[PDB]
Amino acid sequence: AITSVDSYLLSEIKPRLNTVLENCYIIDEVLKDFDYQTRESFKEAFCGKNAQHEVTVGFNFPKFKNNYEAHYLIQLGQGQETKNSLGSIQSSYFEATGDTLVESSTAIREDDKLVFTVSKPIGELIKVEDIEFAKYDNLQVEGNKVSFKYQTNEDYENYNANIIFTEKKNDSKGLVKGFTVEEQVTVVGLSFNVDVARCLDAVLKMILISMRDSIEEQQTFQLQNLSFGDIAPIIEDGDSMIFGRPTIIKYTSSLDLDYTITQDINKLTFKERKDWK
Amino acid sequence: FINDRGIKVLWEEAYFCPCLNPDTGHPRVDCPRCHGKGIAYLPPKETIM
Ligand SMILES: [Zn+2]
Repeated sequence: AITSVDSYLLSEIKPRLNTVLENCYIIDEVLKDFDYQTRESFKEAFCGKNAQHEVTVGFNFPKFKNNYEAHYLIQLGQGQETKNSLGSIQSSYFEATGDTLVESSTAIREDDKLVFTVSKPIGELIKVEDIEFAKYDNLQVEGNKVSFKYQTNEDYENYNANIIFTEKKNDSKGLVKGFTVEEQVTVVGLSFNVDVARCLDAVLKMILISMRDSIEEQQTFQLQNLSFGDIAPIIEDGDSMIFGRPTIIKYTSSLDLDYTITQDINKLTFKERKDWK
Repeated sequence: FINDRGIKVLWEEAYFCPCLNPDTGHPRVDCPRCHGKGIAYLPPKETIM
């Protein structure tokens, strides 16, 4: 697909940041190496459900004033294409496949089959969690349902699973044409308190490590690489300075389009014609 | 003195438009209340400046 690393990072960082900040012992583990008073002050101010201060995330160049006490500024950077395929053919498909998804589901009995229902039509099934079927189990997929023979499996009549699968758009042939790009995004934790900037740096590094395992950047946005700048005053001529430490996140990812092929051939036919010269 | 020396103007007051994207923080370019500027304006007021 076409991709937007900045919007991915914003969408991914915001919930993760919230879920760490609402959970005190996580911060208590992340900041174990800092000075005791720095740790306790940060945990008192920003952390837990009762926290009176709050962190914020957003892109650069807003028209309004931000929460300069603690704010992650996201800032789309450079990139370059790095590796190309022969013919620019990144892949080919017989059935137009969408995004990868993971969904929780439960088995149910139906007509002496077990079935799992999924919210969308299954274009491909990658894994039913914790199950490997035998041929006897007569595994079949149909529409948005996975179906599974009941006879030997009655104990599992309410078994709970996670389905990893991917959508289908439509039944069509084509070529995925495109290339790989290596692209940079900068993130900086602004604070007018230097110890807050240092803690926001630690929290961001933890978040990015945790992010490396996510499906989003396992399937796309691969090879996350981190670089770190000096701590410096971002703005120097207010009633106080504003500090931050930049980090650069670099990703390798595919830019591509679905070139559908309308041509289809369904029968050869043969004829002999005679040359009398 | 000001009423003698100033020209008549229409003054209208700025405020941020509530169409700003809750994630990206940027204005919606199709917003009718503000034509892609992030700033909406209250009804005009006659003044001299
Ligand atoms: Zn507007």
